[PDB]
Amino acid sequence: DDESNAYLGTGWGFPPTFEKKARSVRLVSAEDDIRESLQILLSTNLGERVMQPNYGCNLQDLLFESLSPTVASNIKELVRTAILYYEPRIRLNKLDIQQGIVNEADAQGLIQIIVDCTIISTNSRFNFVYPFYLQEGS
Amino acid sequence: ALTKVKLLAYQDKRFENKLGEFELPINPEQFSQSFKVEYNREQAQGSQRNDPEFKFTKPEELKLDFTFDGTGVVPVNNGKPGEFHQDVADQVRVFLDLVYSMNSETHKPNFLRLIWGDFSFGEKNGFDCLLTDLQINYTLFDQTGKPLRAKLSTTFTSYVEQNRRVREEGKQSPDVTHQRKVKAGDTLPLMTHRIYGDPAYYLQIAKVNGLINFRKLATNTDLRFPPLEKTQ
Amino acid sequence: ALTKVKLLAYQDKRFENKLGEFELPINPEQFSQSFKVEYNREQAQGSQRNDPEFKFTKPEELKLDFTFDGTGVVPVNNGKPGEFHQDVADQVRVFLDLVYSMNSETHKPNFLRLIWGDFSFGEKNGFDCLLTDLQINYTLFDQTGKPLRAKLSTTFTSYVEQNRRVREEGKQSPDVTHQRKVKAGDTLPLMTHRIYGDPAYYLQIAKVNGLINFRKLATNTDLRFPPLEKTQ
Amino acid sequence: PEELKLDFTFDGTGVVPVNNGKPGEFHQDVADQVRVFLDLVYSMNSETHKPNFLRLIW
Amino acid sequence: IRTYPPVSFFFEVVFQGENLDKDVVETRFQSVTGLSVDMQTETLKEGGENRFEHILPVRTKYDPLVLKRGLVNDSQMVKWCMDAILNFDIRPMNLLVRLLHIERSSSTIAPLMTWKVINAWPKKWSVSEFNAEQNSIAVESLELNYSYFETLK
Amino acid sequence: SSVIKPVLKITNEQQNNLNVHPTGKSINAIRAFTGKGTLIWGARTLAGNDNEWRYVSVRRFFNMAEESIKKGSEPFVFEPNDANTWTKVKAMIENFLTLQWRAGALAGAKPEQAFYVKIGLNETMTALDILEGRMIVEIGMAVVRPAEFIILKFSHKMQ
Repeated sequence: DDESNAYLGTGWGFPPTFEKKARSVRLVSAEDDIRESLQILLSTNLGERVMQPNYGCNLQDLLFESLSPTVASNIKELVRTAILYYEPRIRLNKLDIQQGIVNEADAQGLIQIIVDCTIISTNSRFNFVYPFYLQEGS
Repeated sequence: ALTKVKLLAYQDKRFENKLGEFELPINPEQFSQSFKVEYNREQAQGSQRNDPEFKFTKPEELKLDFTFDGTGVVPVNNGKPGEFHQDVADQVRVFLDLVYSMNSETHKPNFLRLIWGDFSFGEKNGFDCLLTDLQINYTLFDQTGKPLRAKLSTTFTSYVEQNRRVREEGKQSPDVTHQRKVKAGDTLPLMTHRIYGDPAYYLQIAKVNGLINFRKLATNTDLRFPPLEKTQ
Repeated sequence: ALTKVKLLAYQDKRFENKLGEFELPINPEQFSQSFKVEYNREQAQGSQRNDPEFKFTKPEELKLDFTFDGTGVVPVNNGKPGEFHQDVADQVRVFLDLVYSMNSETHKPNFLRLIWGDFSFGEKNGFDCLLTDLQINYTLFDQTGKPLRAKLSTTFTSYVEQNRRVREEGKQSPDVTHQRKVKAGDTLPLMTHRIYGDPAYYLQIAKVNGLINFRKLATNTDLRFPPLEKTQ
Repeated sequence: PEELKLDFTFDGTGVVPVNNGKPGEFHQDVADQVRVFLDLVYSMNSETHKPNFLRLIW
Repeated sequence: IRTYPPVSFFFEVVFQGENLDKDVVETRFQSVTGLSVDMQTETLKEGGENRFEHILPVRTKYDPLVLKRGLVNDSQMVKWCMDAILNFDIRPMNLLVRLLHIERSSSTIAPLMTWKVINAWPKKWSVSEFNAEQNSIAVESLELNYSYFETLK
Repeated sequence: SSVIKPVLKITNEQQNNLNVHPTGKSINAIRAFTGKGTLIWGARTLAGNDNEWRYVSVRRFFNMAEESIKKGSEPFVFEPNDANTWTKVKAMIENFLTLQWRAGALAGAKPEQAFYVKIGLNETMTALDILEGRMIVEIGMAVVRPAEFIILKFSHKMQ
């Protein structure tokens, strides 16, 4: 079998869902397999994986601060580095960060970050999808 | 609000373990940045002009000048009334300890990141670097010998790790797999030329996708283009 | 109407697949172009003066300086009232992405073409080139750190493909066939000298054209002059 | 061998007269002059495969 | 055919701007000057021609525009200037300069000459010296940059 | 963008009667070309035989310019009807048109060859209009037009 987008891969969804009438576990693919990937990467801190001390992103280190220019640049650097190292399947376009605006008192306390990405039409040497990576290389 | 230049000092070559930061008391008036590319320039005999070949891109260079002043006429940006800068030696000390001296655990100077608020160097908001040149001039002194003004000139060079460099060069070549959709006006040899640079591979592509008649294509077909074999 | 300088970016070395274009917001005041030829200058001992031999012609060089300004006093040439240039970083970004960074499919920077309206460099209306040198100076900043003025200096070198270079040098030599008409005053040895540089070949030419008496020629005869044999 | 150095100017804004005797005539075309100059002194000759020999006279 | 030349002391200035064209105190000035243009050239010598040299045109330069009034303590124009000067926020404007006369066919006040001044923005602002021993008026002076001026033909 | 194809294929013989027709009701074709894709091929209005309103871009340019001049003129309503206002209105309109000339929308080597503006007593207005509160301005403009056809010709010299 060779379908469309097979080179992008399929995998487990997040969070894990188990069905009982259909005796199976939920599996995602293509673009959904990528979006969910991002949700994991930006919600894990750097020391939380057992033998992978470099996987994660320390965003909560920037809580309890006002959104000055020196904070926005730090957020951007962290997010860009994490995506560069751990998301080879996409291309990042821009990062939009805003504070404020709902109650104009509750709105003051939240920060909003928008991530814009596109999907590359070629494969990548850093993509561990089977069985292409046994030949595509590293 | 006025924003100030900051220098962040790291121990990790992946820029994850921050050691410290230094903030300039007076922003520089200007700075400069330099780029260069290297080509091969050999020429054939009795030939008019040439078509040079690419060799590599060199690291970028950065030049900066600034000043420390402690005579009591430059205000301190902290909001208190009646406050002016009056200590040069402390600033020189922390600066030299942060950017120049050897680290006792790594046996070399620290990795630096330069940030100025909303400034952008390019596709990034900071400059990752190492210090290569520094000069200090002391021009005004107190009656006990302690300095009142210092002028500094610095030269930095660009730094980026191996693992990250090969990922920034996302080399796409006939070393990977391609996928293309057929639209109105497409023909197989022209698509093959546009991917491989040579139409002659068309007969192979038709076999990979199971095409009985390859001179009349349908307009919603997705075709796969495999990589080439590593050595022929 | 005021015309602006344009830089066209191509991926193909034959300049057929256009990738993009960049337009300058302010035209340069001047630019310069440089040429050179190379000769052999060895001399015999005890000789007065010399007659040098030709070796080759070198690629041409081009120098350019220009400015980006975003303080709101330079109008935008779009016809709307009240519009002035106010964004330097965006322009620096698109410029560097177009002319400097590596292409992910070719693994090198793009090919460039420079065009200014009705300007002519010579026998052509554009300059085909590659970037070799670039410097940027930031001289004015906003209170948040974002720049308000940038000055750029660039150096380009000339580029032209092999296949096309040998066609521009339309080498005519005794390696091709010639044809000449006989007019009043012509004689065979003089025509032979004017084509081959040596009258001695005249007896061969008469045999190629079937001339019984070659000392009295008619004035509408078309004569063929074959090339010489490749190695003697 | 001896060396020779020369500098000169082409101007086409319409204030330098043309030395042909007609009233109201001024130089107004730079590109044509650059073209003929470069073709005469710089480009390769298709029959000799090199630039031409020059003679300077004043 | 003219027999008598015009007079210089009857004139007016109009700001075609934010809303300053309807404010009466913004048209009354004690003095206006600076309306002059100059062509800058270079000199080229030709060998063999010893009777004259060639003068070649290079660029065009304009003088700043200078206005003088008695001090007005609350002016929208001065707010515009001080916004440009203190907060580095400039917004150029267009101006008209008029020379006036009396026409009759009873009589009426009408423009005689008009110049358009394009893209003006603040250059300098000053107030005269305060002196305890002199009879004088507080006089303020404004100087402006602009691109060029033209005749409203 | 995001187009697979057109449902019909339109030929040369069929387009011949679509953009030029005795009724003037031109229809603009969408066509596909080899190696190029799907393009819009034609820019005429439903008055395609008219000497002035044949093209879409000229009509839309006139709409834009008229609306911008109207918005520029609005601040002069309720003022006195005399020469001191006519000069201001004239200056405003001429400045707008000069900006339009620099961008390349108007033809001509000099601004005087691209447009004209006129306003005055016994030129555009009579005494009665002035007494009734009316003010009249005359404007003329030369706009650039697009090209649909390219013709090649070859010449030969003997040498």
